[PDB]
Amino acid sequence: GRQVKTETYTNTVTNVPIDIRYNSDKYFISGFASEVSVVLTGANRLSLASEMQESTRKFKVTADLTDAGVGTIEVPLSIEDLPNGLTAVATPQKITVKIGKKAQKDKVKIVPEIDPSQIDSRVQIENVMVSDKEVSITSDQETLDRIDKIIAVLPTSERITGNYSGSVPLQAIDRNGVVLPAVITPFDTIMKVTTKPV
Amino acid sequence: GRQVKTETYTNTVTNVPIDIRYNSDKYFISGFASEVSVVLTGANRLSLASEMQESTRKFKVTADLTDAGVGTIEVPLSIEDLPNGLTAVATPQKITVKIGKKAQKDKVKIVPEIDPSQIDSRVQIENVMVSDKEVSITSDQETLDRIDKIIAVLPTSERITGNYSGSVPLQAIDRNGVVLPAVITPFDTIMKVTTKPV
Repeated sequence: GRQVKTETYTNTVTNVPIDIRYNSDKYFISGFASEVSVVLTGANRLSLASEMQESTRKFKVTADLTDAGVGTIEVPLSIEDLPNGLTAVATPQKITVKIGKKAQKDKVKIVPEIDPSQIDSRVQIENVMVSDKEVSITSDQETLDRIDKIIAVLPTSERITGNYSGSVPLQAIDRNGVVLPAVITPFDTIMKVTTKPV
Repeated sequence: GRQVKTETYTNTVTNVPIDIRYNSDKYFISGFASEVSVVLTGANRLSLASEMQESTRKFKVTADLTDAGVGTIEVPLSIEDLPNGLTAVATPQKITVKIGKKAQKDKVKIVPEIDPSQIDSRVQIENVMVSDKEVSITSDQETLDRIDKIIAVLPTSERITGNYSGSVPLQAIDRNGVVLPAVITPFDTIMKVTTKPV
């Protein structure tokens, strides 16, 4: 007759990527978290389980930027192809996007970076070679102007115990050393470290 | 008998989101482009067309961070559930991820930001109110320490022509005014602008 309490099940699906629609050849976007969490609710545990599993997942979280122009804006996320009998709420419901005009610039100032913790105590570095001498950077004009140096930083997991040769990622930083939102081509380079034993 | 030139078709699928697997409750990740492009190649134009269309797309680009620990690392992307008779190459093939320990901090220093271009010439701002007085920030400990102020920036598309009331996104910036990779809760706030006509 009145309002009765009923039994339903819930699950928060983590690592849900957003399918953002925009002209990636005219605009460059940044300033949002790549993945979200989706709170699913339903009485059917089986559909809830299959929708939680990436393999048998049918729902998708989308965002449309076609209407918007340049500048920073917040857009609402949409849940598409969600099976019937289920309720879905994205965490967060809206994302903040910085839409800027896609601009590119080439840089030759490629600096290798190695943390003294990665260098062994009984090893002394002689020379550091970087295979790529020129790189292309894609970003908005605002952050592109703020690029000071391109760095070929050694992965945190790697250690210099002697002569090293391996692929190191390339990052675009400003005068203060802040990693700027930019796409570098090539995305990595081969770093060769020559060492002398103390 | 020898090497003969054969006719095949190609299409670069843009706005392809990456399905990154990682413990989002223990680690915080940043420093990569949310979406990639996938170069598809095949003789069957029909399968190529349906795989280009988001609605009937079966392939997915994935990345696994479970093996890796803290620190910056580059991981290879994988193309899963790609239909037979097709070749797929992600652009870029590898992404650079900064894996840090998930840390949170609450801030009360919420500053509203309005660009003088958004303010009308015949209008003068009297008072600016922000509905939220306390916000929670989620990020790595490194960038969390670098947070100076939380800003309630007015969207670029919006204009102050009189008394305004609307949702404005919240951003975490450092002493130099750089938007830092962090998740703010609430993600936005209601900004109320009181105005006097010159």
